[PDB]
Amino acid sequence: KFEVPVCTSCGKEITPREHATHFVCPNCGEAIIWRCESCRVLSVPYKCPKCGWEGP
Amino acid sequence: GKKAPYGEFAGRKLKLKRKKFRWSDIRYKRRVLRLKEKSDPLEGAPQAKGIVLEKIAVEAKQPNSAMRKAVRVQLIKNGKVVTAFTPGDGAINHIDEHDEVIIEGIGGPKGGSMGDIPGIRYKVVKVNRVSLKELVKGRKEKPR
Amino acid sequence: DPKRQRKKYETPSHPWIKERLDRERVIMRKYALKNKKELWRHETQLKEFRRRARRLLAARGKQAEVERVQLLQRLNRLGLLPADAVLDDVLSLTVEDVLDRRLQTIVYKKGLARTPRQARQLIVHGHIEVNGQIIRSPGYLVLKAEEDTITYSKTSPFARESHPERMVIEQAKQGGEA
Amino acid sequence: MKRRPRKWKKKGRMRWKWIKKRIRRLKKQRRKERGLI
Amino acid sequence: SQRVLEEWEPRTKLGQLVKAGQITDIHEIFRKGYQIKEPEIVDVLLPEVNMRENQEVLDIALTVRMTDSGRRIRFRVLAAVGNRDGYVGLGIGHGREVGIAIRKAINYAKMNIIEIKRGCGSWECRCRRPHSIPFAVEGKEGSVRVKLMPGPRGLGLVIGDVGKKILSLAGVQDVWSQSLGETRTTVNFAKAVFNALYNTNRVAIQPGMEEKYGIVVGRE
Amino acid sequence: TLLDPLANALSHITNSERVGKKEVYLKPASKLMGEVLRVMQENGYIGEFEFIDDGRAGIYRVQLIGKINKAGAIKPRFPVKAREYEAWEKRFLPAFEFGILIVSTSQGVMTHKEAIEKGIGGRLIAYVY
Amino acid sequence: LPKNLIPMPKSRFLRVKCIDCGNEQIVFSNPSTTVRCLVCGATLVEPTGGKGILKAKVLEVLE
RNA sequence: CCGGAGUGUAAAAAGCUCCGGGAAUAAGGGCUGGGCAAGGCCGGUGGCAGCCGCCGCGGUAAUACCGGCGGCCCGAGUGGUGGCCGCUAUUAUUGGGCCUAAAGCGUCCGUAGCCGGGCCCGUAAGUCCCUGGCGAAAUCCCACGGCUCAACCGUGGGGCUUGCU
RNA sequence: GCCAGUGGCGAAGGCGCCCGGCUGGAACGGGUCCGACGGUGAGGGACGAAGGCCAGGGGAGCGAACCGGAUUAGAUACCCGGGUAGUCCUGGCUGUAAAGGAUGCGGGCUAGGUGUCGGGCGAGCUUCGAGCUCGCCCGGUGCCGAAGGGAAGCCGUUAAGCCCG
Ligand SMILES: [Mg+2]
Ligand SMILES: [Mg+2]
Ligand SMILES: [Mg+2]
Ligand SMILES: [Mg+2]
Ligand SMILES: [Mg+2]
Ligand SMILES: [Mg+2]
Ligand SMILES: [Zn+2]
Ligand SMILES: [Zn+2]
Ligand SMILES: [Zn+2]
Repeated sequence: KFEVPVCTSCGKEITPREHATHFVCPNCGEAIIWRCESCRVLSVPYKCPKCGWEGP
Repeated sequence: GKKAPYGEFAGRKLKLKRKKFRWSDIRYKRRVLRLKEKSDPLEGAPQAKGIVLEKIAVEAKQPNSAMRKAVRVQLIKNGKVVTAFTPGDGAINHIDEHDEVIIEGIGGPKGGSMGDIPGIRYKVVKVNRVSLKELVKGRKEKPR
Repeated sequence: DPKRQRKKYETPSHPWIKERLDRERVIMRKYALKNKKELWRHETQLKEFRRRARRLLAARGKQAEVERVQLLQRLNRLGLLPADAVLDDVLSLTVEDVLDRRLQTIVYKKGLARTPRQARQLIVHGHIEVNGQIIRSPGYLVLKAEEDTITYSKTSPFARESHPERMVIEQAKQGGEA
Repeated sequence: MKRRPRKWKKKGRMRWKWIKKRIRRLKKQRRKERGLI
Repeated sequence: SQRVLEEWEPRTKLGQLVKAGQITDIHEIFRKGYQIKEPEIVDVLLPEVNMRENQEVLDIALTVRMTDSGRRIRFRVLAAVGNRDGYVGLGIGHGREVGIAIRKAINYAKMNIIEIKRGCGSWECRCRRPHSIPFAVEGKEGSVRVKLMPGPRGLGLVIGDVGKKILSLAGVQDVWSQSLGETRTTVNFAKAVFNALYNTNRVAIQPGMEEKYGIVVGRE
Repeated sequence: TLLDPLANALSHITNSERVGKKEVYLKPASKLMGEVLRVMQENGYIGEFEFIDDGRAGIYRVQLIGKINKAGAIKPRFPVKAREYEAWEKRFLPAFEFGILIVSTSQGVMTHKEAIEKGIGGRLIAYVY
Repeated sequence: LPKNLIPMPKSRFLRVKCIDCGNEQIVFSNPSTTVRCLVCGATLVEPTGGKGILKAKVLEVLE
């Protein structure tokens, strides 16, 4: 099977047609930040799991 | 707010309020006070027997144009006059005066009137112990 | 306030669903049924099996274990499930399996009748034996152990191999899906 | 009186103030012919 | 599918990838924020959606606009498509003629394709195989409030005809429903069912529940 | 006025989980709130909880992990024998062993699962799924 | 964590000495009464709606 | 089905076993515009007659009345009337609503009632567990047996009785 | 009267010239006291706009009824001229209103932004003013607004959202 991605903030299993986004950690690389729609629209800060760069 | 009594020891007042507003339920009220039985000339029956007093005709509401045939009928169990509609095409001719006739409900939503006939609640079914459907379709001629 | 014997068949919630009608029309022609009543009877048999199985999934021991065992051994005995079976398999079962366990159908099989309609007539006119016993009810559900003992009656002309219709039926020795 | 804003509307109605006044005149006549005449 | 693939030139980044042989699975399509503006993408990666069966027209309404010079009628068409595993989409289309409206509705449906979770979560099957949904779920649109419950195997779809169609296209064979509101509003009923099937994804789980409920996110 | 700190705590958790908060604070702490959180931790719905102490009833700091859909109090604290949990599950949870009903028993505050495997009933006070 | 967790006072107790006797005396910054020196009867803080106005603290401390 | 013999029966009849004759002796009721399965058919009437559970059809081309042909549903039954449950989350504990749709007392005060902050100790009334005695039989579920199977009956297991103790 | 405001006080009704006296309630500040004393409230009570009534006073303006002049096909009205009750005071009764935020009260949670009233704090400026400006806290009162909610309009930390009554 395939894996379902998970937000780095909410940990809540991104859905198919969610206005989500994914991008590598700045200041770390080597880590895919996933970010759900709720988190984006509510300015929920994230934090890279490898590094600790916080970000919006 | 959150509804009335939700407490663990509030069943009394809860029961009470449900009863209070069941009385706002009109079906329950009719059933429990027996209003139909008090105002029904058929006295809680599905059918009734009556004597035809006269043959009449009734105009359909507004958009439809027709003279629905009917009869004023005196019911025997109470001596009460009700008007009954004679389904079929020559039914009013197959029916005569002083004839014994059986009286069903016409259908209709609340045991009431049906269709473009404004104020008629009853059907004729039998005429001198013979079905009006058969009289109308020709079979089973009338005794009297 | 007494017993009042109740029907053992359930009628459908709506009488005029095109899907159900088509499906049932096909089944009734395939299995040569006189009545939707008969079909619904077997459907209701199945439904009751299923409901018991459901309850016993969502049940607890010392009883509801007895009934689990009883359900499974009943269905084994009827030939609807194998002996290594489970409630999951109950829920997998079908009305077609039930109708296949009818006598009419087994006689259309066992190469005895050439047609389910002729099987019906044989049963009803008294030419089929099950374990030596004449049965005239085509809806009789045969047990998996009685199945191999089905035969023409001894007091049946069809038991004489010289009989014309017997000769035709054995001119077409066929079975399988019925 | 108990009243009804529904009745206060005018889509297919007469004005409720005046319906009310009519009702009260009737009631007065009835009260009048009941108790003393 | 090779057939549409030949005729098709992509016009989108996603379509370029699909044509290029990249993103070969609809699961790779979805959970990425991507923008699907191409039923050709969906037909390529999910060819069974091109089929008249696996397509379902659920409602046709003649809607009116008034003008000086009288009435101008439009046709709203609610259609659904799906692979009878776990993919389904729902679309509305408008036209001056029913056929235009239908083809448009089906295109928008393929664009509104979603991916659902299937399983077994009823107290009285526990079969660990994806005939139902794995947990009760709720959806809404308008006044309609659809609550889908997992059912046992062989139950069927205990729901109105619209839900029957959509859930069949999504691969759900067995379900119980409780509904509120005006289900005689087909659009909002359908969208409520659809949104419930998406809320299957919105719901969270623990590690072993996948195995015990038989959870399946697309094909099995 | 204030009634059931437990319900308030659970509703707070629920709303904070909806908005994706990582930590909540539950202000009128109780031994019962603590037991319920002990259970929720053990069944893996929250992360880490610690009792902060003021001069008042005390606070709980509660670190969440995104594994709650609905957490709530069964407020008519319903007596439940050891063979009715099926029904209360069907009322409060979406699938057959999905979430957790928290039960107060004579042998402590437990889940309905542990209560079943102990053959003991009690009073339902909360659900979490 | 900030500004409502463990609501803490903004007021302070503070040590002052009168100008007349010079006795160090603890007081409250937000008094409800005119505070008088225990020895001289001198007003050390005059009350207000909030933070009292301080007389006679030229050598001061706050705890 | 017809006739006959045995058994059956308190006697008889039915049933059962057998003989003989012969596909003979045996299918309707409702519907047919949509709800709702089934007619771009025909003839008649022509806002009349009539149908119509509701929507609605009918005023000269009527798939909606009457009839013929056809077809659909059920079928030894099928329709009509009344009643109860369901539909109805239109009585809402589960599980409804109260700005504008029915609906927040004009506002406040307070009696009963209901709801009630946190810790410790106790009691053990509710609550939970286990166990004793009861809650008739029939009825309900299941299996197994006997009437050809079944229904029915019996054996056994379980449940039911609001429970009380 | 102007000042006079999405201003303030009040349970609501409602409350505007100034001065003095009596008096109610709230906010803020508070390492003050008491120590759950709380919420809601069936029934019950109190307050309660205008109008009306009883009695007694007063009566400028306005003014139901009424009286006249016009208008109009008519005009039991709208317009004009007058005018009784009434509007004011005292003491009582009445106890109704689109008495409306058409939104019962309490408590907890769920982004905020921008005003404004009051108190407080901290800074800066000052004509050194019970002054001005900025920020922060509390409490009020408004607009906007993401998420969210809803049939929608619209609501949206002053919820019509989630929860506890
Ligand atoms: Mg019809
Ligand atoms: Mg009603
Ligand atoms: Mg309602
Ligand atoms: Mg209203
Ligand atoms: Mg018994
Ligand atoms: Mg707005
Ligand atoms: Zn997130
Ligand atoms: Zn990084
Ligand atoms: Zn001094």
